[PDB]
Amino acid sequence: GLPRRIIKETQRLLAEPVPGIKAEPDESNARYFHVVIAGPQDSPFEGGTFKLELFLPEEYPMAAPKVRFMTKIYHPNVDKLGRICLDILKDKWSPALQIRTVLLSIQALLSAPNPDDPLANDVAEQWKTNEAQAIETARAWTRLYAMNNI
Amino acid sequence: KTGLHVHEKIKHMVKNYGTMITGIPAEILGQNEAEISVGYVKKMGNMKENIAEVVRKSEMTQPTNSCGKASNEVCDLLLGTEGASEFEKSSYQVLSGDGSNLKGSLPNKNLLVRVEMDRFNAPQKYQKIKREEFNPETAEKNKIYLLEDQLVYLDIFGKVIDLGQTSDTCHRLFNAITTPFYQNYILYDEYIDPEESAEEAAMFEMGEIVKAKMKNIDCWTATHSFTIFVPESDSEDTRTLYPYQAYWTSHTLQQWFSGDKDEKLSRLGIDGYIEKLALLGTTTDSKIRSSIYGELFSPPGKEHVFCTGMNEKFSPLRVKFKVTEVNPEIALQNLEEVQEFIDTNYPGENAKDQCELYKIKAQEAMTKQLEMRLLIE
Amino acid sequence: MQIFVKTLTGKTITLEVEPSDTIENVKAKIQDKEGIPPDQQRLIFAGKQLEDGRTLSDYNIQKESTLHLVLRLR
Repeated sequence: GLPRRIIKETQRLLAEPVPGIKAEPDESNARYFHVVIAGPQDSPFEGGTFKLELFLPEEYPMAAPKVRFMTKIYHPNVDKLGRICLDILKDKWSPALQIRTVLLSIQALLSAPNPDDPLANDVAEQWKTNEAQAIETARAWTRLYAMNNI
Repeated sequence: KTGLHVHEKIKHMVKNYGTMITGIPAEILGQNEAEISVGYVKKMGNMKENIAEVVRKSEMTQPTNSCGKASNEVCDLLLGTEGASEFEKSSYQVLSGDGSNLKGSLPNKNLLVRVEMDRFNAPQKYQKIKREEFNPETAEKNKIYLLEDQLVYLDIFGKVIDLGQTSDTCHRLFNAITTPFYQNYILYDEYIDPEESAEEAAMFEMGEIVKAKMKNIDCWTATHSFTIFVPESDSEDTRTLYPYQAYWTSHTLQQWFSGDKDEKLSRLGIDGYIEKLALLGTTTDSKIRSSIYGELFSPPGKEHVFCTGMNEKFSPLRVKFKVTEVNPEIALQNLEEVQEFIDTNYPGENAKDQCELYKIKAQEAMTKQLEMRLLIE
Repeated sequence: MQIFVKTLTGKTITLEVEPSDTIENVKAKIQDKEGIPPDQQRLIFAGKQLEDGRTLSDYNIQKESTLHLVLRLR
C-alpha cells in the first residue's frame, strides 16, 4: 500500500547509491529515510560522517521532502534544529525532482556554504568577517560530533 | 551626450550609489522600515539597546533585488516617469523561434528593450471526484479534476475549463483509477507503466490528454524581468547591447555592474545574445534550458551552478520584449538631478562617504521613530 | 473590495480584489499595475508572510487593509 515511484526510487538508491551518501528506508515507515552523508573532501567537513533524516510527506510527490540534520554541524545554512532551506528560486517544487536531487543538494551545500543567505546568523556572521576561523570552527565540530557517530 | 555616455553614467552611478539612484530620502526609508520592524524589538530591559539591535540588523539601505523594480527604475531614469508610463502601455511581443522579430526591432537608434519572461505554470496534479463533491469556488486551483462524465481543468482564477473528452472516455478513465493513493496524485509520472495494468494505462492516457490540451491553454506566470540598452553606434558591426538586471534573493543591479556582466554579455554580440535568448524558449531539454538560463541571468561567476540540482529549469520558458527610443539628453538630465539630490542632501568627498551618511541618516530616522512607538508601553 | 499595497519607499497602490482572490492572484494584480513578476515579490500582512495557495479571507484581509510589498530578500 504505497505508490510505485517511491518503491523504485528507494530501490534505485540501494542498487545505485550516490557516492558519499547512504540512504535506506526506516524499518517501520517506508516514507522515513535514515541518511548518512560523508563530509566532502577539500571542505571543513572532510573525514566526517553526518546523520540526517529525510521524511516524505503524504503529499511528498507534489510536496518537497522534509530533511533535517541529526549530527551537529557548523554550517551557515543549517539552523540549530538541523533544518535546511530546500531553496527553489523563481519556481516551486515539481515532481520532476527526486530524493536523489535533494541528497545531492545537501552534499553540494556542504561544499559551498552561502553566508549571504544565512540560516545560522551568528555562524554566517563568522563566515563573512572571519572565514578562516569559521572554517577552523567547522573542522573542530567535525571531529567532535561527526566522527565515529555511525 | 551620447547613448554610450548614458550607459556609462547610469552604470557608474548605480555602481557607486546603490539604492540612492532611486532618489528616495533616507528619512522615509528609516520611517517605513521602523513601521514594519516595530514588532521585532524586545519589550523588556533597555529599550535604547533593544531598538539599536534591530536597527543594526536592518538592510533598508541595501539596493532592491526585485527584477521588476530594477527594470522599473531603469525605465524611470532613461525615459522619465512620463516616458516610462507611456512605455508601460505598449504590448510585449513574444520572441519568435529564432529571435527574428527582435533583431528586426533594433534599428541604429538609442533603444531600450524591456523583457518579461514567463514560465509555464501548467497543473501537475489531478484528482478523481464526483460532480456532487466538486465545488469550483473551494477546491484546489491549477489542478485537473476527473469526473465520471467530464474531464476538466480548474485554472488559477477558479475558472472551470472543459478538456474536450466524451462522457464515455471519462467513464472509462474514472473507473480504471481504483487504488486509493492514485485518487489524488500527479499527472506525469515517469514510473507508471501503461503495460503494467489498466489503471496506469488510464493514468498515462489521461496525462497525454491533459498535456495535449494545455499547449493551447494560457498558463504562463511572469518569472523574470530585465532591460537591455542598445546605444546608437556609428557603424553596423560596432553595435553592442547592454542587459541590465537584478535577481530575487541573488544579486542587485549594483552587483550586476560591479561584476561587469553587462559588458561580458555584450561581448556575445547582438546576434549571439539573441540566439541564446531564442534557444531558451525553443529547447525542450532541461540541461540546455538551465545552461543558457545560468549563462544569461546568473550573478557574475555562478554561471555553471546557478541552475543545477534543485534549481534545474524544468518549465518551458517564454521571452517577451518591447522596444522604445531613448533621448540621451533626457536620460542624462534625469541622472544629473539624482547626482544633484545626492550631493546637496548627502555630501561627501567620495561615494563611499556619501553612502555611509545615507545609511546613517536612514538609521537615525528609524531609531527616532521606533523610540516613539515603544515609549508608549 | 479595495486593498492597499504599500512599499518601503512609501509608494502606495490600490488593488480591486475579492475576498476569495488567492495570494498568487493579488501578486499578478501587482504585476498588472507595476510590471513586477510575482516571482519577484513577497507580501506581508500584519507581520505574517502571505503564502501562495491561501486566500485573502484566510489571513483576514478586510477592505481598506494595507499590505506591505517587500522587494528585497536574502
